[PDB]
Amino acid sequence: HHWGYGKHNGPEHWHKDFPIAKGERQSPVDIDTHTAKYDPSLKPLSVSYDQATSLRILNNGHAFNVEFDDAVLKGGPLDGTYRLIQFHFHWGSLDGQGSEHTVDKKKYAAELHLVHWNTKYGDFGKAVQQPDGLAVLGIFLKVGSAKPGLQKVVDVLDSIKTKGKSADFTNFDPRGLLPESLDYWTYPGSLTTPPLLECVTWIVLKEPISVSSEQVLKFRKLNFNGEGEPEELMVDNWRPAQPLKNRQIKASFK
Ligand SMILES: COc1cccc(CN2CCc3cc(OS(N)(=O)=O)c(OC)cc3C2)c1
Ligand SMILES: [Zn+2]
Ligand SMILES: [Zn+2]
Repeated sequence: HHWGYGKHNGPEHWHKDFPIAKGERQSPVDIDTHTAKYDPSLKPLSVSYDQATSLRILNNGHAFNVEFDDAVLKGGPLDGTYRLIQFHFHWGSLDGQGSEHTVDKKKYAAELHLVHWNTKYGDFGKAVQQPDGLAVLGIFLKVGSAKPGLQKVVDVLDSIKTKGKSADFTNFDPRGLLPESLDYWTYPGSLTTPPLLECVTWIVLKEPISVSSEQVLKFRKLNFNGEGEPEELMVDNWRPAQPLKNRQIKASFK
């Protein structure tokens, strides 16, 4: 019985193996624009991805991720430097849902997560045990014009349809996944999948990227299951918004 997104192993069940699921700084959250506070101490985000070295893409039975040779994220709300280790997405069974964070309860079609670990901890495994161990950059996807920087990703999905499948994915530039503006919201939170560790500074961009219906449809062709098994379509791999508790969401923009 391995965690998943289904009726019998989904987000409502996770707390039984991972009690921190009911913790004080869980993610994602709804971003309420009536209450999110502008904060002048917040610097512009520094995204330095020109030296990013992608390695492979893998269907892990939950999502797909692109792994990097650990590119740096710094500035913004962060002290010191964070290394890019991987990215992945969460998405829906229809365009009207799929994101993890929401904005005034609005769900986007998907959400991109660029995962970075704090270099002061030496490696990812040590970083996740610290409250400031990770910085995840979250970017909403809406349906509109195609995002050319995403094309390499969606085109490769046919070759990694089922759990365990991987493909070479060298020379992918994550800079092609960013919107124009780096205006952001930020709050202290957690990983949104088991083990749900409370080790993340969340940085969620205000501006969504536009992807085409054709592109996002390709996400929905992936399988949760392995080859030669009952077909379980990979859709709705998102955790709902969690209690904000005693936290404050700050905005970098007025
Ligand atoms: C330990 O080195 C790794 C290198 C590449 C991929 C991984 C797997 N892991 C990294 C961090 C992470 C973190 C995640 O939490 S999230 N949604 O970004 O808050 C996650 O949920 C979908 C998945 C993963 C995948 C580990
Ligand atoms: Zn798994
Ligand atoms: Zn994620």
